[PDB]
Amino acid sequence: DIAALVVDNGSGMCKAGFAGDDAPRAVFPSIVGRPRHQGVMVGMGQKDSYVGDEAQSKRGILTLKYPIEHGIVTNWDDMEKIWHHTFYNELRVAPEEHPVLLTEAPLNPKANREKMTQIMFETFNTPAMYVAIQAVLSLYASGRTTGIVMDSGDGVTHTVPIYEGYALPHAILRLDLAGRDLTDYLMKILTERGYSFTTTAEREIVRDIKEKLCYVALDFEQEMATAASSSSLEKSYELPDGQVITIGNERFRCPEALFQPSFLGMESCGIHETTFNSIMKCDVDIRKDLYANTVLSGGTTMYPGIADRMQKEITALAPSTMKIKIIAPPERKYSVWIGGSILASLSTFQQMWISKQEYDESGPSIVHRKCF
Amino acid sequence: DIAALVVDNGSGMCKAGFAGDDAPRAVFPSIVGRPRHQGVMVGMGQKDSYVGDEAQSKRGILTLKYPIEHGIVTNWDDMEKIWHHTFYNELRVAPEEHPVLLTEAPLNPKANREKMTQIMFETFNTPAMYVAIQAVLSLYASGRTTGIVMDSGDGVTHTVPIYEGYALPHAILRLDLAGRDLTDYLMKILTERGYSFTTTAEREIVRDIKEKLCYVALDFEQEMATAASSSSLEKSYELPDGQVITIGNERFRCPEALFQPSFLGMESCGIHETTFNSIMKCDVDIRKDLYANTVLSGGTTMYPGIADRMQKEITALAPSTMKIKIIAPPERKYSVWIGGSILASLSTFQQMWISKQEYDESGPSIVHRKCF
Amino acid sequence: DIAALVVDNGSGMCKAGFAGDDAPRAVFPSIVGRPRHQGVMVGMGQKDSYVGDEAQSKRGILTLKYPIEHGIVTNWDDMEKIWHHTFYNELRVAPEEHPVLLTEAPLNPKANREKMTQIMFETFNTPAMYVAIQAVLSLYASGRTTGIVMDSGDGVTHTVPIYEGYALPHAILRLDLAGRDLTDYLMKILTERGYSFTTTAEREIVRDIKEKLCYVALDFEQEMATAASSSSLEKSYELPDGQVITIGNERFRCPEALFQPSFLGMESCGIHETTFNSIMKCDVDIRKDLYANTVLSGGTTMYPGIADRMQKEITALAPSTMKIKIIAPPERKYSVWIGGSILASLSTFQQMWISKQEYDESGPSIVHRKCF
Amino acid sequence: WXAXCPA
Amino acid sequence: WXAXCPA
Amino acid sequence: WXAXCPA
Amino acid sequence: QDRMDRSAVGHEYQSKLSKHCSQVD
Ligand SMILES: Nc1ncnc2c1ncn2[C@@H]1O[C@H](COP(=O)(O)OP(=O)(O)O)[C@@H](O)[C@H]1O
Ligand SMILES: Nc1ncnc2c1ncn2[C@@H]1O[C@H](COP(=O)(O)OP(=O)(O)O)[C@@H](O)[C@H]1O
Ligand SMILES: Nc1ncnc2c1ncn2[C@@H]1O[C@H](COP(=O)(O)OP(=O)(O)O)[C@@H](O)[C@H]1O
Ligand SMILES: [Mg+2]
Ligand SMILES: [Mg+2]
Ligand SMILES: [Mg+2]
Repeated sequence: DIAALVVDNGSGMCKAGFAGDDAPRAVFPSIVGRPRHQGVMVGMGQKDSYVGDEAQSKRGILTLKYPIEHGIVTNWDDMEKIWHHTFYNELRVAPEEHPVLLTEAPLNPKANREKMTQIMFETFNTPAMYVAIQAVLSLYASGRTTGIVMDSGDGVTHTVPIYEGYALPHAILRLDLAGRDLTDYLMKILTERGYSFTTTAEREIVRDIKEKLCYVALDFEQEMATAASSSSLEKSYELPDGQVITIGNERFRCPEALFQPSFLGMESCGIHETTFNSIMKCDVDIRKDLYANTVLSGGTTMYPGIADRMQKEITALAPSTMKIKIIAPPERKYSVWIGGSILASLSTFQQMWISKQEYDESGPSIVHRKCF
Repeated sequence: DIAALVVDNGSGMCKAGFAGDDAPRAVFPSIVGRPRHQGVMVGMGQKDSYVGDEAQSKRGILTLKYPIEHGIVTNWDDMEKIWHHTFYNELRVAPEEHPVLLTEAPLNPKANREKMTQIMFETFNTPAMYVAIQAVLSLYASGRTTGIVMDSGDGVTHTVPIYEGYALPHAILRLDLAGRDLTDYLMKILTERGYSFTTTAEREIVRDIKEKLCYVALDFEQEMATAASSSSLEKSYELPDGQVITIGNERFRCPEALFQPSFLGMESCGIHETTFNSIMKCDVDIRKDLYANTVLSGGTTMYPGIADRMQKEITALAPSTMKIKIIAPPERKYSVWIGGSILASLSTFQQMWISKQEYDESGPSIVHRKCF
Repeated sequence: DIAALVVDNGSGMCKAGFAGDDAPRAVFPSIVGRPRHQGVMVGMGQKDSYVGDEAQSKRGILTLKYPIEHGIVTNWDDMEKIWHHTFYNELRVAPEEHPVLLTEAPLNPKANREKMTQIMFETFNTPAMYVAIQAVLSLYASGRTTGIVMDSGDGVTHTVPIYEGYALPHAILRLDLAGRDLTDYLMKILTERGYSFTTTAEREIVRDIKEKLCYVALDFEQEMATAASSSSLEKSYELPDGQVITIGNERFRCPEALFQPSFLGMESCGIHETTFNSIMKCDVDIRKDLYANTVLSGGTTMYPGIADRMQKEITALAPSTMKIKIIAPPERKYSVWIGGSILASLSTFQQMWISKQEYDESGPSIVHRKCF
Repeated sequence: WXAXCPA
Repeated sequence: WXAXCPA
Repeated sequence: WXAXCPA
Repeated sequence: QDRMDRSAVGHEYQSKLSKHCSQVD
């Protein structure tokens, strides 16, 4: 009896669990904290680097560094620490007895998959592994075979149209614009009130302000006048030291960067146009099914008002006789992991693993042939 | 107990049924669909090829090809799949229990009916069979015994004169112009409006616009001046995406290509001059009855206004003493199959089936002797 | 004195000059730049307008827009500016004293050339004008009168056969796969190395990389093998800032799409198969001379080793006895314009000019009457 | 374009 | 067809 | 990234 | 929860494949 491990490892949050469950076993931010003071109370649990939750509970005295920026692992020593903490401390299972199903964003460099496989086979010594596109698992979990997945994680936002199970890789779109950019833009617009957050341990406080207070306005040019006329839109927040801030207008100007990336100084089109263009890249026949099966996923789409605004946009963009339905369940914060656990448990999948024998025969260059 | 199987097997669209009925049991386009992308959800309906109706609805991710091109079977490995789908899926009857009546276009290459018979016996193991001319069956179904049949399907057009039930092989006229040549000319002329259909999936949309909006005009120059004078002929059609295209003048420019093949870069004359020369090739004594029983059949002749136009042209070509009657049955889309069924139900025809033991005597070449 | 201007106005790069010269006087990338940032200083230059090399220079703060796309003028408010700039700022001559010979690809929207004539006769007040196909210009630029012009700009590719000066419209073929599509495919495949280009400004960098280091393979699979086995097929480019990047396997993967459009997901045939089909649509008595006088042209057929590849392909497709010769002049990048200037220096083309009063008496539709 | 393809 | 015309 | 964007 | 919207439809829902008149006969 061996059961695969489904380990997401996306930017911002790592979610690991066993294959065949309805929820991830262990979710924790994918950070690594280096202590930036020299403490002399030796023997009290001192370390050289704190991983995951242990970093947050100490973020006051640490420099938090994300090993994955925009879907790309910029530091592999830190990623090995993340994976070791996932294997031996959160799941508490030896990796050499279970296959591992990792996920990746589309249009990433091939070195990312190459090193993922090399690490999973030479360091953790797993018997088998796989690498899946996240927006495909986000459709597996939704119980579908036709639809356009709009996956917006913490660091990257990509759209994948699939029809009857046949993906259209000539219409997969990617946009390096996600929670981490919205959190760095809120850190900027908060200075207009007088609030100055600069430390990497205050980027977390700003990310909390954003994920607790901010919402997406259905009409930006009207909600601006609303928040300008009356104070019936302000909300107060209590920092972890006592001070209180209040934010009335920033609430919907933070996630509005998703629909007007020019706010961040980016030429690219918003997420609604990113989805619409990715629909209109397909064939004339399958566009109607892609319209009415628009799936959402990832944490960045957990904004109150995201589905209403997305529908209002893609309806003013689509032909007047097409019905748009934004499939947005409240369990979309972890749809990719559910899709992974569904895929890893299937019987017809048990031949799609990359076996250790296969890796020993062709090195890390194999992950390009097997993994779609 | 047993009943013969009548399969039209015409180019472009396939019809099939049981001998002795007034309607074909199953009609399905002769399209072989193959996936041109690579599926990413394995186990959710992966099939190497889709045939018939399943190759029409799923055309968004398929490349579709026609086994028969200009009446000649170009891909026998696909004709085998079409025949298998006709036997085992649409009718759900085994071939080893019923005779099979195939139909062929006149002046078709020698190996065509030979390989037809060979495949019928060596693969499906049919008890008896026949290869009848596609045109002569239409006069049978029309309820007459003298006249010239004008059979313009999807791949071949042909005018065949028959008197007293005996065909006149010396006056058979064939024209490679057909309904698929009109589809291709529409795919060209539609660009002048600003529309682009070039994909095999979109050729089906072009065929649907053709058989829904296009119509033969009675005086092409007068209708051209009507369109250039005031826009009152334009019609709106909605693609499966929801765009609202608008074809005006282009309504009759497509069917007119039947009467003037110079629009398609062809040298031969129109269908009216074709019928005129075919009739004037017939014996002088019988011509008096020919001009009275000129019958249209097949799909492509179902154009709005083709009857009046054919009558005007042929009576302006033929002398005024002659009586021109363009008899157009209101169900001429299946007349070939109706006539095939009528012929197959005859006790006299129960001796005209090329039997298996007869096939074993002289090889497939036997088909050249029995069939007229 | 008084002469006739020649303004090619192909996609990507607009060419212009005076009739008689052997090179276009003013050639510039036909774009329009628009500032996406708010100016703050006094002294800065023009706003809402940057055309040609001027826009190319300051592309670091602009969004670029090609008014022509796939051969169809999408935005006339910018094409008018392009014409104004090439008239008053590059050729430096009033446009009310010279005829103008514009070019248009075959099988284009009629309203395109209608609006072209309307703008030429209503804004710049030219005395006369004329619009020709680029292929006819290319063949008239090779001095030949019997050949199949294979032209490939940045937005269109077309094979047009011509025999004894007579153009055969029934065999004119136009594929939409062209230079900008190759640029996009290069932008997409460069991500494998880890080089992300997503801005319309960096698209220029990618295009320069393409036309500087990309070469089409003679044997695709063999080149792929040699590239995967050794590093003797890796070139280095230097970005504007000063960084150096390396491109290996991509070098021939980028142009290979012209022969295998399936790389872009476009389910169609390559350019060599397009040439073969456009030949096989001609009369049987002229196919050999067309096989002998295939001429190339346009800025998308200058890839090293493309003539030999096309010759190998056609010879593989064409019959053995037929001889194949790919006439590839090493000046084809401007050949069409050269043809333009040539067609402007013939006493036989000084009467085919659409006069001003001729436009007044019948309106813009006269372009269809006089021009073919 | 208007129908089919963008332009 | 084999000669003249495609089919 | 290596060229374009940081990562 | 409370992040579901008025125009949001649970993944539990499923539409049917596209059938346009170009797909019948
Ligand atoms: N409820 C929410 N409201 C607004 N933003 C959110 C919410 N949840 C997550 N986010 C944003 O999205 C990111 C979390 O998405 P997540 O699905 O964890 O990414 P990944 O799956 O790549 O780890 C965070 O960076 C945060 O800024
Ligand atoms: N009213 C119509 N207008 C134009 N084309 C038609 C019409 N009806 C049928 N057709 C065309 O004629 C052909 C059908 O003829 P059919 O009798 O089925 O012969 P086949 O079996 O060879 O297709 C198809 O190309 C179809 O689109
Ligand atoms: N030597 C070359 N090799 C490959 N591509 C080239 C070369 N020269 C120009 N190009 C490409 O051709 C495209 C447009 O040039 P061209 O086709 O001449 O414009 P036009 O379509 O107006 O003729 C550009 O994208 C450019 O990169
Ligand atoms: Mg995600
Ligand atoms: Mg027929
Ligand atoms: Mg050009």
